[PDB]
Parts: sequence; C-alpha cells; structure tokens
Amino acid sequence: VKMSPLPTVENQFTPTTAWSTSVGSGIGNFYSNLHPALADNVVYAADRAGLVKALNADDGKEIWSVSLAEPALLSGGVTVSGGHVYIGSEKAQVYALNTSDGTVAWQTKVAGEALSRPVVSDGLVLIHTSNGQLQALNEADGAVKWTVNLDMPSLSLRGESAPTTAFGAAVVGGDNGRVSAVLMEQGQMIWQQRISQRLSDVDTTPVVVNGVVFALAYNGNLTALDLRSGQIMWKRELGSVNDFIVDGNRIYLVDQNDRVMALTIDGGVTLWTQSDLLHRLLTSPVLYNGNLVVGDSEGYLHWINVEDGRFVAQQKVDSSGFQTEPVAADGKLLIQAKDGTVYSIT
Amino acid sequence: FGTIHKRRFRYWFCG
Amino acid sequence: FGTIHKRRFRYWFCG
Amino acid sequence: FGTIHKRRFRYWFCG
Amino acid sequence: FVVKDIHFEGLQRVAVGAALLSMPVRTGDTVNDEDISNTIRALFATGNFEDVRVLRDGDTLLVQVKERPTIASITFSGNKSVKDDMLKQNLEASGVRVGESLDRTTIADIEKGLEDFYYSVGKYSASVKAVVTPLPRNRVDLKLVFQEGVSAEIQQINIVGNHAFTTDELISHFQLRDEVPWWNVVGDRKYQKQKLAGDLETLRSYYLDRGYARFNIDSTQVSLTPDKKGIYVTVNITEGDQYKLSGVEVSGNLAGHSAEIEQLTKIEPGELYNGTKVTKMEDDIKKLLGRYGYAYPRVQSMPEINDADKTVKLRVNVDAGNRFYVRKIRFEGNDTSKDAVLRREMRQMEGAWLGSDLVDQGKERLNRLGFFETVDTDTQRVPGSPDQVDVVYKVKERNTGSFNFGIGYGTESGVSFQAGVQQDNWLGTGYAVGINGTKNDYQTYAELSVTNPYFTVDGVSLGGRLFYNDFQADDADLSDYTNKSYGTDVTLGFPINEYNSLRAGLGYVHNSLSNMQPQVAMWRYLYSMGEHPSTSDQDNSFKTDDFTFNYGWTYNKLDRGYFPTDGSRVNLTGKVTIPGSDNEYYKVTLDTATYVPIDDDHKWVVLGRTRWGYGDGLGGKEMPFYENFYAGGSSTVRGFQSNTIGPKAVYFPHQASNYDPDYDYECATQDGAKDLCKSDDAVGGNAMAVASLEFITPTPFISDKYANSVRTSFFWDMGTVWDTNWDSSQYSGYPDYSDPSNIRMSAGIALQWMSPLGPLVFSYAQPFKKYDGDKAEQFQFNIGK
Amino acid sequence: YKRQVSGDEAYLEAAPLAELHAPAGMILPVTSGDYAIPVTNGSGAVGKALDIRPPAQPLALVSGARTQFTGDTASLLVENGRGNTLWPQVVSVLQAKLDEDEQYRGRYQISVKPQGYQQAVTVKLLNLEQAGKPVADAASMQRYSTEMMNVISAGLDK
Amino acid sequence: EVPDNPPNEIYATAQQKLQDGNWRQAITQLEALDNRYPFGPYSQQVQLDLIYAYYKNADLPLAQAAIDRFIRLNPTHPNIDYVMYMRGLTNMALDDSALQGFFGVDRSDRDPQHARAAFSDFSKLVRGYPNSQYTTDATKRLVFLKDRLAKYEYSVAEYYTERGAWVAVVNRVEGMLRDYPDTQATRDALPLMENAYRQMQMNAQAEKVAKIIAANS
Amino acid sequence: ERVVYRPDINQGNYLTANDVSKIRVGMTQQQVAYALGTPLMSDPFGTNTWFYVFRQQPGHEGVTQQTLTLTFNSSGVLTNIDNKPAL
Repeated sequence: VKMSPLPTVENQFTPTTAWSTSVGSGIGNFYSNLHPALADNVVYAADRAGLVKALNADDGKEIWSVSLAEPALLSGGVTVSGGHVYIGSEKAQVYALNTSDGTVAWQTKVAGEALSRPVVSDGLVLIHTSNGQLQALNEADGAVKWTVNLDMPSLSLRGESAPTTAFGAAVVGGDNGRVSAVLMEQGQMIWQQRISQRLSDVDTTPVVVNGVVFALAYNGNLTALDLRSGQIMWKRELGSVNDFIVDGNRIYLVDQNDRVMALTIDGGVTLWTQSDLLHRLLTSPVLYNGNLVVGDSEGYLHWINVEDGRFVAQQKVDSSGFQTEPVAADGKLLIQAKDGTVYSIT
Repeated sequence: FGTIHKRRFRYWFCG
Repeated sequence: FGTIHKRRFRYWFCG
Repeated sequence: FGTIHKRRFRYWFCG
Repeated sequence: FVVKDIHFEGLQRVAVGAALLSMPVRTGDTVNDEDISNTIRALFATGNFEDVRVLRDGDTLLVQVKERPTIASITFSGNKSVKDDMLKQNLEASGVRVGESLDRTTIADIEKGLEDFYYSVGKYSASVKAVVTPLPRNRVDLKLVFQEGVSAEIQQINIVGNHAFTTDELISHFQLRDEVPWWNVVGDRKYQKQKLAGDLETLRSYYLDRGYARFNIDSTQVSLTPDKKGIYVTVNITEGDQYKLSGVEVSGNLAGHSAEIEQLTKIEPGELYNGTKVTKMEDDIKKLLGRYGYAYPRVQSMPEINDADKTVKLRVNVDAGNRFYVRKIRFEGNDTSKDAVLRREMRQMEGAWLGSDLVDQGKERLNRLGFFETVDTDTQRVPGSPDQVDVVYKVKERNTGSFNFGIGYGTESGVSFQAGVQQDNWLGTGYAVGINGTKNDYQTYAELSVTNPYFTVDGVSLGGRLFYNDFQADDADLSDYTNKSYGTDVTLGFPINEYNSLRAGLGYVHNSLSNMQPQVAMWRYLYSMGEHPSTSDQDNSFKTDDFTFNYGWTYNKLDRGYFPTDGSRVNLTGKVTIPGSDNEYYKVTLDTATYVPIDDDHKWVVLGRTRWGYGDGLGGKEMPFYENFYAGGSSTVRGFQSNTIGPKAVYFPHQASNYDPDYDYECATQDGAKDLCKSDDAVGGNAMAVASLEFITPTPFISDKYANSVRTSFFWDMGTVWDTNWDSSQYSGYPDYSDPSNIRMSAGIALQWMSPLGPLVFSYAQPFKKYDGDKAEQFQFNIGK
Repeated sequence: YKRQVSGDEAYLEAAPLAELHAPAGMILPVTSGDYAIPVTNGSGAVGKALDIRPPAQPLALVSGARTQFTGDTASLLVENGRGNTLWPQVVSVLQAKLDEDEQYRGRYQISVKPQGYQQAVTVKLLNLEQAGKPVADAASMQRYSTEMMNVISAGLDK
Repeated sequence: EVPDNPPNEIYATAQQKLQDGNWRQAITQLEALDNRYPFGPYSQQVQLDLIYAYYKNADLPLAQAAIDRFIRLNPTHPNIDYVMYMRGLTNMALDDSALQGFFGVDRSDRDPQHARAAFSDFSKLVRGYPNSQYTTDATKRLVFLKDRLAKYEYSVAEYYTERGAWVAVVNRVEGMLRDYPDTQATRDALPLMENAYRQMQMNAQAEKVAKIIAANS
Repeated sequence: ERVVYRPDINQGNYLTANDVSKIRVGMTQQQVAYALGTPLMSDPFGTNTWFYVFRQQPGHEGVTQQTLTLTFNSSGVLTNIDNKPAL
C-alpha cells in the first residue's frame, strides 16, 4: 500500500529542460486528459480554468492566448488537425479554435462531458462523452453527425476511451468492458467483443496495426482481436488505464500497478518487467530517441531502455507532478505538469 | 436568614 | 445511591 | 469519602 | 470387501452412529475400493472433517478423523471508524460464528466479505488479513487484522444542462458537499448512497418548486479515479420551462365539505406551479377530512400541462370513503399509572365517531402532563370492520420525583436530620405529594403538601398544605433570635379553557418573633404595625395571625412537561389579606417561560424566562418581612449566592444578647458600635424582577439513547430585588435600596440531567455585573425542580 | 428460600369463578373461548410448595452419550464395541461411592445390556428418604436419578 | 472475566454457585458456558439454568429472551412444560410493582398487557400438558389473571360512567359479559350497564339488564 | 355556579336526515350497514336489534339525543323502524 521509494541510478546522459513556461492554474488535483499537442512547429496547451495558449516549439514564447470562460472546465485533450484546434469541456461543450488567430471557430453543445481527447478522421471529429454515448461532429460546422449509445455501469473510472480509426471504421471501448467498432458513415455497429474478466471494467484507447486491434481493460485482459470479425486472437491477464505503445514487434505498457512491461504482438509473451516504480502513479509511456520515458506524480521523468528495461536516466523536472501523458513529435518531447507548466525535454 | 454568632454563619430558614 | 464524608450521611433513593 | 450504590458496595474509604 | 462395522477414532463431536449412517453405502452391502473412496468423499462432504483415512480388513473398516471445528473466539483489530458489532453481524451472515466449523476454504470468503463491506462504506482500498492461533485444544480462535484504507473523497459534483440556476447554488442544498471551507469546517466530504438519493430528490423538489413542472433527471454517473482517491459525481438535467398554474378543480366524493375544500385549494392568478404547495393542499384536505371522521380519504393530484400556453391545470380527485368510529381506546406502558389517569386527558371518546384533531389533543395533553418520557399514538383499523378503528396510546413512564434523607453528627448544625419526598405522580395515582422535614440544632421544620389534580372529573383540583417552621438562633440561653411559624393553606383550582386555569384558596399563617437585632427595615415594618420596640437592646417580641385569600392563574401551552421545546407557560400567583388578620397586605408573583425552537428538529431552543414579584401593605401597614423576595442561586440568578441579591440590613447600635467577645457580632454597644451599620446581611425586598435568556444546545457527547435525559444550555441572567418603602432622604449615608436600577447580571453554562435520583441541575456562571456586598457562587448545584 | 417461587402467594386467595344464570325469555351474550379455563381434574403442589428449580437433565463426560430418562429409570448409553468392560468400571465407582436444608439419601441398582451397536449401562433407583421419612415424589425421583447417573458417568470417564 | 476452561470444571462451579443461590455470578458462569460452548451436551441444562437464574435475579427481559430461545430451538424437549410455566411466571412477575404492593395499591387499574401474556402462557401450558406438575398452580394463576383482566375493564367502565360516556360503558360491559362472563367484576359491572342504558332512554335494554341482576341477586 | 370548562362529549353513530331517509322496511342487514355504517350498540341479549344512538353533549348548553332503533327478523331482514329524535 506504500509508494515505492525513488530508485537510485547513475545516468548515462544528463537531461535538461530546453524551455519551460506556465499556462495557468493547470488541471490541479482534478483527473483529466488535458495534454498539450504539437503541430507545424508550434505547441498548443490549455488549463482547466479555460485559458489556452499557442507556444513556439523551439523557444517557448507565446504567440496568442485566449480564455474560453464560471470556469470552462476544459478536460478534453488538446487535438490539432488541419486549421483548427479542438478542446472538450465538462460543461458538455466542444470548442474549435482557429489555429492562427486563436478565436473560436465553432462551439456546439454535446450529449455529455467531453472527457476523451477529440479524434479527427475522414472530415469528422469524434468525442466520447461521460454518459456513454459517442458523438461525431463535422469539421467545418461542428453539427452532430451521428450518435452511438454505449451502456454505462452504475460505477466506473474517470476518463473515456478516445476512438481509433482504421479503414473507414472507428474502434472504441466503453466503461462496460466491451470494445466496439462502428462505421464512420452513420455510426452503425460492426462488431462488439467482451474484453474484461461491482468490479470496474473500464477501457483505454485501442491501437490498430496490420489488421489486428489491441485492447487493454482495467483489471481485465490485454487482448489482440481481429478488426474484421472481432474474434479474440490471444489474451493476457493485464490491466491498465494508461495508453500503450505498439512498435515493430513489441508492446510497451504500464499496468494497473504501474510496473512497466514489454510483450510481443504475436502471443503476448513477456520480455521484461520493471517493478521499481510500483505504486508510483504513472503516465502513459512514449518512445523518444530509442528510450521509453514515463512521468510520475512526484514530478520525475524516468527513462527506460527498451532492450532490457534497465534505467538509463532520471530527472527532477517539477514538484507539482505529472498526471497527463507526454507527447513526442518532430524530435520534440513535451509534458505538462499538474500546475500547467509545460516542459520541453532534450 | 438568621445569624448564628457562635458558629459564624447565617442560616436560611425562610424556605 | 448514597455518600458519606466528614461524618455526614446522605442517601438518594434511585428508581 | 464513602459511597453506597446498588447492593451496598463501597469504593472510596477516604482514598 | 463388505461392511459390518466401522470403528471411528478421533471422531471428536459428531456421533459414531451418525457417521456410520451418513454414508450411502450402509451396513449390509458389498464394499469395493471405489466404495471406500466414495465413503471418504462423503465423510469429507459433511464439512466437519479435514482428514479422513480408512484401513480395511474383510468385513470391518476403521476410519481416522481430524476435526475442523471449532472457532474458539472472534476478534477484530485495525478498525478506527467502525465498531465490531456490525463486523460480527457480517461474519454471522457469511456463515462463520463462534462454535462452528473453521473451514480453511472460507478464509478467502471472509477476506472478500470484509473487502465488500469496506467497499460499501466508501473505503475501497482497505487491506485485510486473517490470523488463526494454533491452540493445543481442538478449539482455535481467530484474529482479524486489517489496515483501513483512506476514505474515497468527493472531488467534483457537476450538473450538465442547467441554465436558469447557478451550479453552486444548486449544489448548496445537497447533503453531499463539494468542498468544505477551511475557516468554518463543520463537516466532511464523503460518498453514501442514501445521501446521494436524498440530494437527487432535493434537486427534483427544488426545480419543481421553482416552477419547472416537466423537470427530469436524464441520467446520473458516479465515477472514481484510478488511484481510488477521488470520486466524481455528475447529474444530467433537462429542466424545461416555468409553468403557470391556471387553476385547480376538485371532483369526487367530497362528503359535504366542498366549501372548506375549495377554500383549502384557493389559487391566486398568475401563480407559478409548485409541488410543495400541491402536497400541502393534499395533506390539508386529508387533515380536514380526518377531523370530521373520514380517517382514510384518497387524494391524488393529476395535473394536466398545456405546452402551447405553458400553463398547468391541477386536477385533484378526493374520495372521503366513510366516517370512522372509535371502538376502543387502549393505553400501553402504564405500569404504574392508573388507566383513568391517562384516560381523563382524552378528548376522543370510546364509542364515538373519530376525530384526528381530538386524538392529537389527547396526545398533547398527555405530553403536557409530564408523567411520561415519550407519548406515541396509533389509530389502527378494526380487523373485519370497514368503519371502525382502535386508538392506542403507547407511553414510556418517566422517573417523576425524588426521595431523600440525611443524617449528620457533630457538624456545623449538630446532630442533623433531613428528609424530602417530592413526587408529582404518587404511585401512579396522579397525586402530587411533597414532604419535607429538617431537625437540627437551629431548625425544626416540617411541611406536607398533597394535591389531587382531578378532584372532579372535569379537572377541578383540590390541594392542601401544612407547615411548621420553628427557628432558634442559639440552642441555649433562650435570648437569641427566635422565629417560629406555622400555618395551613387549602387551594381550589379549576379549568376555564383548554390551556388556562384559575386558582382560589384560603391560607392561614401564624408567625411569632422574639429577640430580633434592631434593623431599619424590620423596625420600619414594626413601627407600621403600631409596635414600639427599642433600638437600644435586643429584647423584643412580636406575634401575628394572618388569614389570606389565595388566587392564581396558570396559562400552560408548553410542548412537554419536563424538557419543553415550544410554547409558553405563564403562572400568576397572588394573595390578599382577609379582614380580621393582624397583617394587612397584598402580594402578587408572576412567572413566565417561553420556548422558541430555531431548528425544525427542536434541538436548538431559545428560552426566555422572566419572574416578577411585588407586594405592599394596606391601610397604612407594610408587608411583613417574612413575605419578602429573595434572588440569586439556581432558581433566579445563577452565579450569585442563594437569596443574597437584594436589600441588605442596616443595624442599630444595641446591647446584643448572648454576647461572647471572641465571636463577630453585628454592631454591639459593648463591642463599641456608636452609629448605624452597613452590612451584607440579605433581608430581601417587597419588589422583585429577574429575567433570563437561555440558549439550549444539544449535548455534544451523549448518544441518542440518553439524549432525551440531558439538556445543556448557555444562559444570561438578570435580576434585582429592591425595597420600595426605603427612605433615602433619612438614611442618606447608606445605599438606596429603593432603586431598581441595580440590575445584577450573569452568564455561564448550565447542564440539566434527568437522573435516576431525580432532576439534577449543574451550572457554572460568571457574575460579570456585581455590586458591593454581593457574594458570588460560581459552581452551583440543585436537586429537584 | 432458593427453591420457592418469587412474588407473593396472593393468587391462591382469588375468589372462585361462577357462571351467571340466564333469566327466562332471554339469553346472555355468547362467551368467547379465549379466556376459558379447562377442568383440570388433577391434584399437585401449589403456591410456595412447588419445586421451581429446573428439572435435572443428563450429562456425560464420555463422548457421544445418548442418555435418556423415563420416570424412575436413568439410562446410560455409550458407543463401544463391547459393553462387558463398562460393567467393572461402573461397579468399581459405585463401590467407591446445600440447596435443601435437610438432604436426601438412598441406594441404587445397576444393570448392563447391549442393543444393536449401542451399550446400555442404565441405573435404577430403589428408594429415597428425607428427615428419616421415605419420599416418593416424582420430581425428587427424577432429580436424584439424574444426579446418580451423572456421578456414575463421571466416575466411568476415568 | 471468566477464564477459558474445559466443560466439567467450569460447569461444576457454575452449578455450585447456582445451587447455593448466588445468582449474580451464577449467571456469569452460565453465560460463559453458553457463549463458549453453544452446542455441547451441557447446553440444554445450561439454558434451563439460565432461565431459572434470570427469573430468580429479577432479570425478567433476559429470562423471557432465554425462554424464547429455548422454545424456538427445542420445541420437543421433554421439559418444555417447565419453560412454559417459567414464561408465564416471568410475565406474571412483570405485571407487578414492589412499592405499590407495599402500599397496598390495587394494580388491576394498570397495564394488563403482561397479565394477558401470562394468561395465554398458562392456558397453553394447561391445555397442551394437563398432567404436568405445574398445571394446578397454573390453573390457580389462570383464575387470578382472569379476575384481574375483568377488573381492568370494570375500571374503564367506571371511568366512563364518571365521564358520562354511556355508549362506551355499554360496550365495555358487553365485552366484559362476552369475555369474562363468570367474574365478580362482571357481576359488579352489570349495574353500570343498566345505568348507562337508562341514561340513553333505552328502557327495554335497561329492563333486560335489571332482569339479569335480579336473577343473579 | 358551574363556570368550569367541560369538553364536548359525543357518543354513538353520526346520523343525518339524508342517511336516515335511506332506511326502509324490508332492506337487508348488509344494506342497512352499508347505508348507515355499522352500529356501535346492538342488543346482546337474544333479540336482533340495532341501536343507532346519536348523542351530542356540549359543554353546558343542554343535551341532544336521537335514537334510531332497527329491528331485524331471524333471517336478518329489517322489519320495524323506530326513530326517536328527542330526549
């Protein structure tokens, strides 16, 4: 029940923060999915208060700043696609802002709390609301295209599964422990498969590669199932709320108990497990410069070598801690703390 | 009250 | 119930 | 001090 | 092999024959190896045995048995917010208790049961383990050890779709709290199912009362963080619009009360719809029909909503049924009280048509009687009868009164006897009996009062009083102060209303005085009586026989008899001289107590209690000093010495009687006094006025089992006693005892307890306003009323 | 004393019940049978003379005992493959061997026989005397028969 | 409080203290046997001794609970007549008051609930088991309880005669004549019914009640 | 005199003219009970008679008493009606 102590290591290199600046009050103790996003050499970040900034990815100086505010409660993750940036709020509002000026492009009320990060595919933006049902919104107008209703248990975990789109269909999980695939044209169902075992069965975002879908449910099972039919190919007894990375022929994930694992895509057999971060509240891992990086609630960034799982680096970044997952793109590595301070890591 | 000198106190008897 | 001190006894009928 | 209770048991004996 | 006999060994508890006959292959059949295996399996199927081993020889088998029972004891440890009794109940419901089988399979079941209990009380992350002690005996006890997890905290209450009302304003009425302000923490932030349901109902009622007839709770989701630290609760609302109440329409079996029902359902134009008033109209119609005998009417509202005009028409159907009659009236719990004592407070009659107002009036009269701790009523239908009910009153009798006696030796008052028998309900007969007696070196006081509150069936009361009070200031020499009084009072009272009563009675008192130390007020009264005793010596005497006409009026509308929470009680008590008495005077005393509840549960009560008094002589005489008023102590002004508030004696220089120079005397000539004397000897005054303002709070550390037996309050007391016949123009160098402006004030904490010894009162007071010559008494104790 | 009923004996002074005569031309209302009292043609101890102490019930130190009582007889049932060895132990303990002001005394008879797989070591009481006078009261018979069989069972356990 | 011990040595001292009349520690020892050893061979006599000790110690609610437990657990025990007689005894002792008995107050005017419970108790005893050794005293107590329950209704009828509630008087005396026809209280309450009939001008009914009184003069 | 307050003493069945007008000879016992409610007093001594007494006794302003006596035959069918509105 006790949090494991900080591991002691001799770092193979010395990480440093390239630039750091604060957005605002951040997300605080409130659980959310409000990670920053990078596109076109600028990064867009937001806070729960409602304030949104545009930052250059190299120097860290703000280009524009706007407030969407009672607070806006922007829990929905920041997603950039085309010329718009999409943010969802717990007030059942989905904001779209012009990437250049920062003014609002459209705003539409949706069925519930837009907790999941918006996903843009085939000209439609998908959100997963708190009250089960999935909403599709048109890019140019924001009008709701179709609605898919998902069952909700009497008790669940905070946060919603962001859908993943492949071959004209979107794969998404619900809090009821089922992975569902729906067509993008009108939202008609394709297949639905139980993945889990008064016990929670909540799901994360699925990952799709080369004709198979990988899913991972809290206290449930990590399963690979066919995109076409939905039949289970193989299963393993692992659970997590954090996202997992599928690269090459190996799967990297951090579990319910926050221990890092490496498995194969073929049958889920284990390569290595790292237990020194047991019960340290972890973020979703990312792959950066050939090493796995995870942040914890104590504000440390832990670097893990993918070949054998041994540590290579450890850094003091912030005292507020890291709840939201980091993001890596175009050689940059970005992470946002609880107080909203956005860091870029070399 | 009634003063009782040889015991140096007043005695409440009215109730 | 009852108490005694300095050679004075007082008793209370209980119930 | 002294004390009498139900079934006349005693506690203090000036202690 | 075959079976003829089985030799069990180690079979500790279950019968050998029972074990023999349990196995389906009974005696008198062939036995194979598979039959022996089935025998072992069936023996294990009993659930009592952990080891079964069988050896075979022809027609005879022997079995070796080890026993799983018993649990020697069940103990719990690690609990810090829950007791052990609900845990023991959970174990008993799970099938594990003391004396039964301790199956090792059920250990994980116990683990999961305790985990589910802590899941149900919002402490999901609890860790639990079981420990069993290997006793040498077959009995073994168990020790449950668990680390209670941190309570899952409420992180956010959210409402989606509200637009007319602010979210925090909607939350403010919820029992579940979103956040607790640090400067006035008065609660905590926890999840519980019934509280969530009550908050949802409160939200529905709030929106309905603010005019939203078509309000609906679309869905609600409760979620908890992956670290099990926070809980998120959200509510989805489609509130709609405000609807105006166009009008009502009453139809059905109105039973001739249509006019009163229509007045009950009055609606002013433009009035917005509201469910509290709809329910209030329904309950008012039910009460109106009930007080006419229709005990069980059917009232249902069926509103019709016009969405075009945004108006609602409130159709209501009333079916009065039939008039009900009272077959019997029954009283339960009156172990000591007579049946007639409870039955004479009734306003509902047996063999008559029912009135719910009459039943409530009877309950209120029983409560005001003060003989019972709790009074409850139950109007139950007669089985097999369509229009008859039995009215049952269930009471819990209170320990009224107290019995005291005391004995002392060699103390300040010599050999001392005292005894007091106060009893408001004497042996359950309703009689109020009061016996008081003292016998010490100075006083021989006896007093007997017996009152019958129902001398006639209508409530006329007859009462009496005897008293004998002989006081001597010294046991010997016969020349000290002596005050011998005795007399009789008979009183008659009768009711004039449901809450008002009048008293009228005759009193006789004989008072004899001798050897009083000269005093300004007492010799003022003596000069008023035409007596001329000297101020130079203590030798004097006086004697009066007085006949007084007593009268009184008592308004009593208190909620209860012992610890009221509502209503007022005003008691006027007076007396006037009947001509022919030696003293000619009048006296009037006024009591008041008013209880105002601030909280609807009647736990917080403001009590404003005042007591007034006045008296004076008639026809040139003055009121006797034995009729004076005194204040201070538990009764009037807490924090001051009893009966010490008021005028103080002013002595004359006189040859004191029984003088011995090693003692302190009030101003003797042989001690050297030349002029008049200021003293702190309280003598009382003819006028009196005290007031108090109590704030009653619930007792913080007493559970609901004894909460009704204890009352604590914070009080503020005022009071003064003054002598209206004082002449400050003559005695200019001495305090003006005629001035009523010397108000003495106090504040403190008071605690009252309905002990098995009787009513006990504790009080610590600080007299923050005090004049010279006043004696303080911070801690005060009183027994009785 | 210890063995007398609590409360007063005032209920023995209650007046006897006698039904009302019905005048001619009319009847009394029909009686409900809830408060009817049966005839009970039986004499016995009444008032303070009842022995209120609980009736003695068999107990044994030997495990699996199936002892049962009836009247003057006090059985002793023990599960054993052969009962003939119970006889020397019970006869040996018989040879070796405050709530009433004056006590009872008496003598006993012992017998043994098998029945099925069960062995019976039943003991029979012959007589009891009190204050030099014989007593035939069934409550005392049952109580001291149970006491004696408890004693012989306790001795048998050794 | 009570140490853990094998059955015989602790039951021996429990029996010794009970058989010496020392009820307070007798209850503690027997309760130790009861909670430690609920299903042993001693359990039946331990429960019977609990009933006897709780009755003797005036712990009447505990005695009633023990008797309920014994009847519920062992409906066919050979000495259930004893526990039914003890149950009636506990109810009939619960219908009592020491101070009012000392001062001679007639308690028939008080709550008849425990007297009705005792009547039902003893009636069940004497009907189920007439040959039990407690049956004669049970019938004597039944006669006393019937008289007491009649006197309570008589007191109610007397109060309503004082009040002037004539329909209530008539109904109460009719219930008396229906439930307790042979009691002296009913004999005394017949004139109350006649008077109540006369006060409502019901001369024919009054004449019938007068005929009853004259026939039983 | 008697200035003492006395509560209102009511006894019997509440009778009204519109209810008494429903009762006529030949209607069964169940029909009478449905029309007027069950009686609080009936003859215990043999005869099948129902007494609908309607007593109202105010505080000190006199006393009123209406007696409706209903006789039924052995079959339970009403055969006689007696209605005394005074005394």
